[PDB]
Amino acid sequence: SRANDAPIVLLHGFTGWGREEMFGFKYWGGVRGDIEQWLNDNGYRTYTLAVGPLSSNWDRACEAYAQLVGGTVDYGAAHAAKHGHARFGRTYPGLLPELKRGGRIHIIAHSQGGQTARMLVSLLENGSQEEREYAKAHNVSLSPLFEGGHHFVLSVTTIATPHDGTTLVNMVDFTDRFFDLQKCVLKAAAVASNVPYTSQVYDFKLDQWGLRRQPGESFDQYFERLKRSPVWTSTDTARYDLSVPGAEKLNQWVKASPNTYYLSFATERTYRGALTGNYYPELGMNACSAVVCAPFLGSYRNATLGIDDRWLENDGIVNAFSMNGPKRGSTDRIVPYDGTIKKGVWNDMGTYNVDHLEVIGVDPNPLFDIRAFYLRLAEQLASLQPHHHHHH
Ligand SMILES: [Ca+2]
Ligand SMILES: [Zn+2]
Repeated sequence: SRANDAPIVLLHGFTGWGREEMFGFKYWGGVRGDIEQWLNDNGYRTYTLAVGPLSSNWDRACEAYAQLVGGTVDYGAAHAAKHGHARFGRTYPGLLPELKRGGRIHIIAHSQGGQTARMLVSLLENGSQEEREYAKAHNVSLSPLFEGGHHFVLSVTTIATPHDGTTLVNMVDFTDRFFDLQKCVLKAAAVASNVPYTSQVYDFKLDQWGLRRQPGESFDQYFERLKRSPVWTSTDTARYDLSVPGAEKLNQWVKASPNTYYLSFATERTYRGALTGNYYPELGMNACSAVVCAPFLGSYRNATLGIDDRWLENDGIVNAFSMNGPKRGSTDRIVPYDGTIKKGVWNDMGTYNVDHLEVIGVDPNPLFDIRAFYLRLAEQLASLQPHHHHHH
């Protein structure tokens, strides 16, 4: 039963778009419907964030903050200078000005959005020492995000998040395959990749890098430029953060806040082979991942990198072992759900038999009751005690 009235905020991964994009086909619901609308209809106030799908977690966090409380995106002077991109980005009206007045939110994140959510909490709570110092030494202005002391976030829920990275990035042809994946999702939305749509359709939001699809350019063409751009070749990217080494680095500073509840959901859509020990995609797996991605993930080992048999089970895009919470380079604690949701630790909700895209409804799965999944989750979030009392 309801203990809090915090609104829910939905957040996407390396693919994602606003409610008005993709001609209305939702990331959060896809072919199954509109998850936000369902929650809202059931009495759970819910909103959706849209940030750069290919941008670093940092960039996304800055975008999220500003999208939340309003204003112009501020990536941090130190950060901007270090990576060679703009300091300021786009301007937002603010979905929830209530945040600057004591309110709190629950964040439900998918895929890489889980890393973003964590980072946001971290920055909100602790700010950035580096940014503070840079401001002081150079006399530049400083975003409140980097000051610390903000407590918006009551909880963070992650679904199919590569907390420890994903070995998908180790594919020799990762670059091409990754963009083919973006092409696949466009396909799911009935959007062609070889057509120069004059309407935006899918805004990658690369204002900091000064990149945008030009007139006369199709997605295929656009992706070819992107592949050669700083959003693909620099360390300040989703590409990097998505890697095992990158996730590890992020984990070294992005810690669980003791004042926030964390829930983790893992996904899998594979079966083990008895002779090989490898994992193979199940029947029903989205066509975007079944042919090349899943098999790679289910067979890729790397001793020096620390990738062993535990990493093989996957949901087609991410290794299931990476989803229960940050482990590599992390001090965070992870406890298996036992009926009690604990604060300031990762409550491992278990593993669900659904693939990376099925879980958000981008790919169909009649056996998966998506509406009930999200409503059950929402119910659980609403039951969280903003202050738990200590007892026997
Ligand atoms: Ca399916
Ligand atoms: Zn950046």
